[PDB]
Amino acid sequence: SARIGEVKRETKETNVSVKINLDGHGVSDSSTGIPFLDHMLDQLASHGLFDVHVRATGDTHIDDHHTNEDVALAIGTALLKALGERKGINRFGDFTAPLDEALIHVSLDLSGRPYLGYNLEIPTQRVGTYDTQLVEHFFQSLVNTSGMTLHIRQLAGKNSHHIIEATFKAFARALRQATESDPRR
Amino acid sequence: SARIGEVKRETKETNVSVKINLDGHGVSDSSTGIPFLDHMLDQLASHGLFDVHVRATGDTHIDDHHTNEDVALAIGTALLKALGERKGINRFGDFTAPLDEALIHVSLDLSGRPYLGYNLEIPTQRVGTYDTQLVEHFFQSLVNTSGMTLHIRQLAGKNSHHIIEATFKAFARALRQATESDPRR
Amino acid sequence: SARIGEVKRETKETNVSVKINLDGHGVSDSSTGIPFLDHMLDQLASHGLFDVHVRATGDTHIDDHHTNEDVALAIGTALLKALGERKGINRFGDFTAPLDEALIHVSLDLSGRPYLGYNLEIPTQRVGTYDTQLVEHFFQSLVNTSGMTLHIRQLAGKNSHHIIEATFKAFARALRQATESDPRR
Amino acid sequence: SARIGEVKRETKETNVSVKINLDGHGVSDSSTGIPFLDHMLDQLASHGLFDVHVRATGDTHIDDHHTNEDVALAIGTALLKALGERKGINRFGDFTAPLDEALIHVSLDLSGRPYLGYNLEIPTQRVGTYDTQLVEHFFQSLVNTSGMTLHIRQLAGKNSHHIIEATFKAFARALRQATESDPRR
Amino acid sequence: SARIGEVKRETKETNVSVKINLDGHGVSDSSTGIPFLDHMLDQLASHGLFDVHVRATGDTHIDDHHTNEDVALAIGTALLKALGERKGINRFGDFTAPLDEALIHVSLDLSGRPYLGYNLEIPTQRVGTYDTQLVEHFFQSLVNTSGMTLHIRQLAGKNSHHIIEATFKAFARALRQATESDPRR
Amino acid sequence: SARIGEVKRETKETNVSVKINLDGHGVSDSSTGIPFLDHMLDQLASHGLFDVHVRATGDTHIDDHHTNEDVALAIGTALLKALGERKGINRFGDFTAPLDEALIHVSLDLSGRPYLGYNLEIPTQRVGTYDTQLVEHFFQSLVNTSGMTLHIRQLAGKNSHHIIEATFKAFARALRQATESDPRR
Ligand SMILES: [Mn+2]
Ligand SMILES: [Mn+2]
Ligand SMILES: [Mn+2]
Ligand SMILES: [Mn+2]
Ligand SMILES: [Mn+2]
Ligand SMILES: [Mn+2]
Ligand SMILES: [Mn+2]
Ligand SMILES: [Mn+2]
Ligand SMILES: [Mn+2]
Ligand SMILES: [Mn+2]
Ligand SMILES: [Mn+2]
Ligand SMILES: [Mn+2]
Ligand SMILES: [Mn+2]
Ligand code: NA
Ligand code: NA
Ligand code: NA
Ligand code: NA
Ligand code: NA
Ligand code: NA
Repeated sequence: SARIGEVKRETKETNVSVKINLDGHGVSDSSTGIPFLDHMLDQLASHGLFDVHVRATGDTHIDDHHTNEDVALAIGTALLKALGERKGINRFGDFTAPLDEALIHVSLDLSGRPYLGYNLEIPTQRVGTYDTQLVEHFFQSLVNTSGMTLHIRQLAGKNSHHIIEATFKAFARALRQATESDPRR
Repeated sequence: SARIGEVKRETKETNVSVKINLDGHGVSDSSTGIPFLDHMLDQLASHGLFDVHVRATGDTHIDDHHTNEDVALAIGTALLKALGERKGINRFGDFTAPLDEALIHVSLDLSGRPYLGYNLEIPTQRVGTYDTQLVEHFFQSLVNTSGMTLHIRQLAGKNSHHIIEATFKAFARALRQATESDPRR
Repeated sequence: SARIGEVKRETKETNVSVKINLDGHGVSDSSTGIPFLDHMLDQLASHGLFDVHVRATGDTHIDDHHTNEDVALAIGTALLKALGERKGINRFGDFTAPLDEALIHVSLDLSGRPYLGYNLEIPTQRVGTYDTQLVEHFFQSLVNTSGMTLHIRQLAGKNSHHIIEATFKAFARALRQATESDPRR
Repeated sequence: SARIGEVKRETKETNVSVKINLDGHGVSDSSTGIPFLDHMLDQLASHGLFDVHVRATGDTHIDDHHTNEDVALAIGTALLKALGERKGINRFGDFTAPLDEALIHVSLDLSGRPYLGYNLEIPTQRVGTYDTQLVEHFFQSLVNTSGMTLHIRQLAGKNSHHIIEATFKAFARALRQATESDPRR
Repeated sequence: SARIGEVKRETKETNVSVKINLDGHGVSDSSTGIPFLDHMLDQLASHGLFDVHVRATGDTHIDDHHTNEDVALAIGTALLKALGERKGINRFGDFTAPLDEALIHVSLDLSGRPYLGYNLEIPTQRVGTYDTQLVEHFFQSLVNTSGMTLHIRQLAGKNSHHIIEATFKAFARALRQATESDPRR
Repeated sequence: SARIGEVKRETKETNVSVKINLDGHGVSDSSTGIPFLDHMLDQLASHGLFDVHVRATGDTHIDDHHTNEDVALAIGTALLKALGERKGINRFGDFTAPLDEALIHVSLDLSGRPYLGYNLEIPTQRVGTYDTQLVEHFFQSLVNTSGMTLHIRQLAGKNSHHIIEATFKAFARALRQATESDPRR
């Protein structure tokens, strides 16, 4: 039976609905009001073979910060719920993905202890309309509600969109690994 | 009886109305034409337990500078009027507020001698559409019309929205302390 | 009615029982198998006016690490439970406590978002038999389950016991402030 | 019943009489033969809400050193006497006070163990006729007879009169906090 | 017989009309499609007492560059035409203007030989939607068609809007002096 | 006819009377209890062609600080009063004055927004009995009550009396310029 986590979260600032299938086929269906984040969430589905359904509405006239954070928090919680008792899984994931000149190493453990190690150096302040400080906030928030240990290490990269997208490819692949069944467990 | 200060400031550039209640319940009612400043004025009301009413429009087609300044000047005057003869109050306020990784120490004295000490280092140029140079200008202008001695010291912080918002939290709580009754005066 | 949180948690490594009263009288009843940690828990009770009850049976023949961690995790959860809906509280706490030459500033927010900022430099590796690396882990683990934003800043200090104990005094006092009723809320 | 400490002390060099009320109304009555010190003692009364009565005569034809020291020693003893058994008090005090561009953080504990941490950098040698080295000596001597743990930290300042006066404001306010009743003890 | 210069110039990128009266009363009537430039041209009128009429229709969907340049070229030519044979004028101008923290020294000679000396350091990339690289280009183009020797020296300044606007105030006042009659010539 | 501003102000520390005529003939009538300040106020009258009447008494046995500050505050208020609506004036003033080896550039704007930029480096602590820190405090306090934008820049100088006196000559001549009628307004 497919492992599915669903979360509805309403704050003063944002309304968020998430549904994630750990055992999906890469179905991407994300609409957050933040086009660059939607693009990254599509990468998450396609490279992780998760089914990702996200809806958010919020106060983007202020900036994208509150929406970014609330989506990430909800996603972490959805992952936690989908994982259930975590029986018979690999638990650890490790992958290095390129995107042209960018190269990003992600290592993670579905440990129940939140930690983010992050060293990206994104050389521009905006990719499209997306504030590049929000990348770290997205992963930190996801970590805090999922309880995962996550290390994100930039090995190479110059183009901001390549650095971020390569990070999502590596994260998706590492998370696929961690959530898959270990054949000897 | 509640201490309420009301100010109309009209310049070539901006039309401003402010009403502040020092003895409020955190009623937030601010519309400046600058969404991020509206968000910070909400934080002022919420964290300081002030009632804050602001209406402004101006030449935002140029940039946010003139409106940001005229709003700040009028708030400073409003505070001055609300304080009246300052009988029986703490006068001094001192608070350090975190917001995640950010940590800001604000110390103030309702002295009648304007001074701004400010050392924030905001690492991005825009939060949403808000020019981060305007944060210092907001506090300088407020100080100049209120006659407040104000020091703002950045102890930690990386996210620009966090640093600015922690500053308003700390300022609001320090100002609440300073405007409150001293039980021995 | 007093705000009391109780946690019983057993792992492969440790068997822990914690009960904390936020509205206590400083009743101290901590026995962890780690004498220096018991001394610090006593400081928490006495300086915070919490009633603190801790029992732990752990694998200290290996080292104190698993016991220290499991105690801290359970305390964080106990605090979370005791706080309930967090209605009407100060929420923020800020205190700087000396102990002779040592001086430690603690600032915290009962935010629901875990974060530890810690900069202690403890110049010796052992205080009695207690590994001084475990101080940071204690606070990190406590933050992670309580969901608090916590900043610990060393302003002065040379004696390791003084540095660590001053940190617990300042923490206890900042947490007492945060958990107390705000008379205007 | 008001907590009052009285000291008479005669040395080869000076004759000093001190009376301090911890529970006063800011009555300032200091005549030491050192006008700048009188001015600082007035600040201590007004900002601390102590009643301060001081008389000293001595060998100021030599310099102000012996008088300054003997006044400080007597005040320390007077505080210790007034404190009595220290039942039910806050014991710790912490305050940061501005005076224009100056900003001074004082932290203290009524511990019974004397310690002075002092880092003021006063950039002129005389304020009026008062030797600026005597500021440190005043606080050191006070600490030695009171048994106080006292930390004085300069955060900002350029004007010598401002730096010293802000220190006395912050000290008076921290000391008031420490000597006041803790409502839960 | 006011000295009036008029230029109508159309390129494949822009269509521009400028009319300047050296002997004006500050009448400001500038619409370029670049709101910040219009604000600066208003400053030129107000502080210089020129009558300034500008209209431009340009390709601002690309960026403000071609419009900014073509407006500046046309203003330079209009000044040249207005000056005519330059009989009896001061010819040199020199003014230092503050705007809050900003302080800008402008020195010019209506010499017939184009030169721009410019050392502004504008610390942000955008003021509103206005690219701050365009300030130097405005003055360079103006110099090139007018044939003036112009030095712009930043003595102080932190806020980009203040730096640029002070530059325009100082330029306008220096140009007013240079274009005015020398009573002895 | 003549623009005259009068201010009487008494505090616990000082008693001050100021009368200034902006349209004077350099009548000098200053007695502050601080002989070097008297001499500088004489320079203000003679170089500015202001009529300057000042009387002050106060606690100079403590030091000259309170007197210096209260005189400057009163002067600033008196200038503000005398200026009235500020109709038809130059508003800006700019002058560089030598005194032997000293050279001081003063630039100011009668703007309504207080700002002091000050970089004097006065190499001795006392000129006669006058504490050289008081020069800066004089100008800061004057700016604060007058609402002027004032920049004081040391270009050269070694002798402390010369540096200070040149500053007052330049300030006086700049203020004369700013307060004089613009013949085209
Ligand atoms: Mn956030
Ligand atoms: Mn892409
Ligand atoms: Mn401005
Ligand atoms: Mn926010
Ligand atoms: Mn282990
Ligand atoms: Mn561990
Ligand atoms: Mn101990
Ligand atoms: Mn001695
Ligand atoms: Mn004083
Ligand atoms: Mn082009
Ligand atoms: Mn070009
Ligand atoms: Mn402007
Ligand atoms: Mn002062
Ligand atoms: Na398996
Ligand atoms: Na009161
Ligand atoms: Na409450
Ligand atoms: Na008590
Ligand atoms: Na002429
Ligand atoms: Na005029």
